[PDB]
Amino acid sequence: TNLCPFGEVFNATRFASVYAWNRKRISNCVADYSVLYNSASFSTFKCYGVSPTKLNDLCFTNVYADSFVIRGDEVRQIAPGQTGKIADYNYKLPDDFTGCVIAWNSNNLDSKVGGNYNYLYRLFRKSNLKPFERDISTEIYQAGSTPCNGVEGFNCYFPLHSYGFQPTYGVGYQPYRVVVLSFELLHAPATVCG
Amino acid sequence: STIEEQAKTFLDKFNHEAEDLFYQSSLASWNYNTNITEENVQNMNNAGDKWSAFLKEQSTLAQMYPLQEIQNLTVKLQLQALQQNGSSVLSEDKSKRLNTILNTMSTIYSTGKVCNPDNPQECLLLEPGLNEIMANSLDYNERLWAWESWRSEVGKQLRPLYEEYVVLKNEMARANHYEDYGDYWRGDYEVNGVDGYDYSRGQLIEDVEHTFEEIKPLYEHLHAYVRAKLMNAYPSYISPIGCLPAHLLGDMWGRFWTNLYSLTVPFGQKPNIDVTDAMVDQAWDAQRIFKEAEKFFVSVGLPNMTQGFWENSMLTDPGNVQKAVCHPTAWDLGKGDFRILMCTKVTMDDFLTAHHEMGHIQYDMAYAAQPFLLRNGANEGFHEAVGEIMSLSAATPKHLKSIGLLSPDFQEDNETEINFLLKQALTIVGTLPFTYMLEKWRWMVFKGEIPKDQWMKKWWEMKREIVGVVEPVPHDETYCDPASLFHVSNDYSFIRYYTRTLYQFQFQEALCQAAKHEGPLHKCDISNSTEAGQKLFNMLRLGKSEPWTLALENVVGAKNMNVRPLLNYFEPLFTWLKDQNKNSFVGWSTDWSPYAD
Ligand SMILES: *[C@@H]1O[C@H](CO)[C@@H](O)[C@H](O)[C@H]1NC(C)=O
Ligand SMILES: *[C@@H]1O[C@H](CO)[C@@H](O)[C@H](O)[C@H]1NC(C)=O
Ligand SMILES: *[C@@H]1O[C@H](CO)[C@@H](O)[C@H](O)[C@H]1NC(C)=O
Ligand SMILES: *[C@@H]1O[C@H](CO)[C@@H](O)[C@H](O)[C@H]1NC(C)=O
Ligand SMILES: *[C@@H]1O[C@H](CO)[C@@H](O)[C@H](O)[C@H]1NC(C)=O
Repeated sequence: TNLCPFGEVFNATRFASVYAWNRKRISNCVADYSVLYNSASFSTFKCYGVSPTKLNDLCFTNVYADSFVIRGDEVRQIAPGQTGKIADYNYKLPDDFTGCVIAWNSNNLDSKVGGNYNYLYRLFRKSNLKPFERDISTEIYQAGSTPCNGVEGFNCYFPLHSYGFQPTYGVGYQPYRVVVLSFELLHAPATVCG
Repeated sequence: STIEEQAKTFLDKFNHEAEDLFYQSSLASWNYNTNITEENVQNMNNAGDKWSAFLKEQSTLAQMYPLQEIQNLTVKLQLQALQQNGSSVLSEDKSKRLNTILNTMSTIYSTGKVCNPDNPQECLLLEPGLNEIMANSLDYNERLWAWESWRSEVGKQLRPLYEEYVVLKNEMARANHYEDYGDYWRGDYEVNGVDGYDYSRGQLIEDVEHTFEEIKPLYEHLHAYVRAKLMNAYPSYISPIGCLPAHLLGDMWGRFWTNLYSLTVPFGQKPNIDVTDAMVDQAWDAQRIFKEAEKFFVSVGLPNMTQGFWENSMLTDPGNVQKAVCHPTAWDLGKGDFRILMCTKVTMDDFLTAHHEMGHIQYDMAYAAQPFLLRNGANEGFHEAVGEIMSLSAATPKHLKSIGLLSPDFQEDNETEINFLLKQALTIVGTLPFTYMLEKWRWMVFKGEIPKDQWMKKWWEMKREIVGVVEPVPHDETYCDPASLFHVSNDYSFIRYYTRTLYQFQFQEALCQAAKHEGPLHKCDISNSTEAGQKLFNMLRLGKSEPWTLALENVVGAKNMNVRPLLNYFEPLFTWLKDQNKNSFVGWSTDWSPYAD
């Protein structure tokens, strides 16, 4: 009966960086995606599997809302069947995706002259991520054969690097806040619909 | 595990470092360039030193990667450009000696000044004093005085300085397995490791001498015509067979000949084409000029300027409140920021310079996808060529009428087109002998093919044999008259202008032939023909991730610099000069002198 809390997640004031993409669970509520679809504020709105209208009158067991910030160009990499730094090392979308992808420009807040260095992304990794796996480690990267034991240097690299967000960036480099939704159906009753 | 993947990882870190640091440096330099104060100088110099120190440290750290162990030619090109330590290889005392002599020469040239024997307190920097003196004053003695005075004041100073600089730079080049500094510069065109597209550094010299040999007739007839006109202007000074005295070349050295136009225009009663009045009478301002050039570039299918350019750039002089040194420049601040810095005075010349700089901006927008080290021209000459072709394609009378900015009934005729082509050939065809002569002299100097105490003796020789120039005053070995120039004194490569000029007309003719234009090449316009647009974009989007010969054949279908498009473009002018020259001797003797008569 009570409304789903899309408010506190969709436009709060501080999003989590991509490598620690903030996940939130949605259940036991009624959802109204119509304001979302007709908002016309998001400069990127795409998804795969359900119609933006029909999803309003459908019932699901649990919903998951991932949220983070990325660069402009790289927003395309959030899609089943892409590859790249965000799809390789930082986030994974399974090709059997079920949710939706919402992306809106964020040059409003997330950037400030002198560079906003609070947003990070994982630049190197030994292997590519699995679907919906999040890695927060920061162990120095063994680029060579000699182990490093936690030191920066030749063939020993730091695995996190900071987005140099500024307000004077092109459209492909101004930040972009992104929310990705997924639904799942199980044996239990579908407590999420409206 | 291997060397390839590890160099991959390393460069993948070096990018996301150098991008940020280069943004900081370039943004600080921009803030300085629009608002000249002390604190901006501070921020700019600190950020620039930080960036340069990062670059040096990264070069040193990168030389630990074995080059020949690399196959993927992108990684090999980036590693080659990065690992070249350069001046960082000398002994530190020698490095400080280099910086010392460089700063002395640069500052001496940037502040040197001259005045007549009558008022030792009323005197001028070259710009704009000696500039306008050589540019508009028609007094023979005045111009000769300016000539000898500027050739004596900075020349004798930098002469031994330039000797020492040549020595130290030869050492710097030989340190990194480059036979001399000339070869170091030529190492920009060098291409290896690609079958059917390799290019050796001496192959460049061969090609340049070749192309100049074929251009020689056009320039010789141009010089004959101009000598005839100047004899009609200064008969008591020029020989009907002797070379042209340099101090009449509409400039202190003759980099261009533009200022001779009014002095040599054939049909001096013809109203020249100029839309200045037509521009102002329609309330044309900065925003309008640049919107028009942007609409041009959209016409041929290239993408249009992102909003950042309209918001951030400086199109209009910032009044008298704050000052800026607005030589018209285009800035790629990286990370998707493009700007233009220009004090646009509403004229025609500026309506062309706007197209030129916006073409630079288009070329930079094209290859924002290539990794950092490749975000540049394919060679040191593609940028200015891609710039110039747009200006010459949008300066045509047909295009001018197309935007209504010209009276639709202005009638093209032989007279106006000969005037237009003479303007062009005085701008472009005049500068090629000068560029080639100077670069060849500097190469020969660096190769040790000349004793030092003989430099000047050889220098004016080549002009006497190439550019038809003769000095009105005997200059001895204490001068270093070439040093009196910007690029000579500031140590810049100078053949990029030759390569720009020739690639310009290759590109222009290929693009027109892609637009199915019928008629003379000069009246061609590329507008509304998306075919030429895509044909050019297929070369733009590469950067330097490919050998320049490959990107050149992607457009002109040739594999080398080739003059034939130039001669094609100038054919009507060449015929007209052949008619006009039947009454004058073409060529020059090498013994006639203005001072030893
Ligand atoms: C949150 O506020 C922003 C800014 O007005 C708006 O774009 C967005 O649509 C809002 N969220 C929802 C769910 O409408
Ligand atoms: C120019 O620089 C000065 C010194 O920092 C600054 O006070 C001024 O605001 C700048 N000009 C503009 C238009 O911001
Ligand atoms: C060379 O490396 C780039 C990425 O740096 C890659 O896209 C390209 O495929 C590589 N070349 C070959 C022949 O695999
Ligand atoms: C560039 O041209 C396209 C043509 O479809 C247009 O949609 C777009 O708005 C133009 N860009 C700008 C910044 O106006
Ligand atoms: C280009 O096409 C537009 C629209 O078709 C037209 O208004 C303009 O005059 C054309 N310009 C040229 C140079 O063909």
